[PDB]
Amino acid sequence: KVFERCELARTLKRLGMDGYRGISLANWMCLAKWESGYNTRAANYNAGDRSTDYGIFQINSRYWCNDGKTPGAVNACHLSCSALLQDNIADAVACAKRVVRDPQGIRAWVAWRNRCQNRDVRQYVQGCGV
Ligand code: NA
Repeated sequence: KVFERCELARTLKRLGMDGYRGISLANWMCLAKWESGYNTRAANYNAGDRSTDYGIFQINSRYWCNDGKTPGAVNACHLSCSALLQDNIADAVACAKRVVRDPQGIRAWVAWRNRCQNRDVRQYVQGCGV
């Protein structure tokens, strides 16, 4: 599923992401925007280390979900990576919350540092009623 901007913003707020571990909704929106373009079925293989990024938040198989083919991997979210490819983003959100519970927080995703950190992220939620 490819979410429309405001539709996703309202969905994320209802799922309790606004201010989770100090992360504003606009930051989560910026992250999903640059990671997948608000697309839940995106799965990108990383030829370099044999891991794959899954779903709307592009969560990595080496540490967060199990896909069985990633060497020396753990499954901190206790989910099959297939769960992160559903149109219903409840599981992806639960796992995203888990990721940020670690010391790095939102910085765990390099795309956030490149495209969201220290920028005006207001545009991602403007006019969405959240
Ligand atoms: Na894994």
